Amino acid sequence: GWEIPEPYVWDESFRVFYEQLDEEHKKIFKGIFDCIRDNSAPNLATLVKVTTNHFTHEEAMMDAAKYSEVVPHKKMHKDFLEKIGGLSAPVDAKNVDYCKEWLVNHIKGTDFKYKGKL
Ligand SMILES: [Cl-]
Ligand SMILES: [Cl-]
Repeated sequence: GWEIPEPYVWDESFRVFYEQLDEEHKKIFKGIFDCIRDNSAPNLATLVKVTTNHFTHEEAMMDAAKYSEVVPHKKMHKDFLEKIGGLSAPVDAKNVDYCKEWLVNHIKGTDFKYKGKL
């Protein structure tokens, strides 16, 4: 899989060139970064909030564009929200690692497929 940033921050290799989606990706990196350093019930819920908002938006753009790989992508999103929606603070190290991995892998292995398509 792709390199997990340490510190856990977005960098330009994750860019999709759709400004609001890129800004959304930057806030999910920051949401996980904050849960790592302050593994609190508010930060977990903020993470769930910013990830649900991003997924609704990215799906709206894929549907508007009639992007034909939207259906497996939506399933990826649904499963992730179900997993982080089911967590409670403090999130254990396995699940923090899962989240760090999932974001990196999701943007470069799946969100990258819509580059120039939305
Ligand atoms: Cl890379
Ligand atoms: Cl095209």
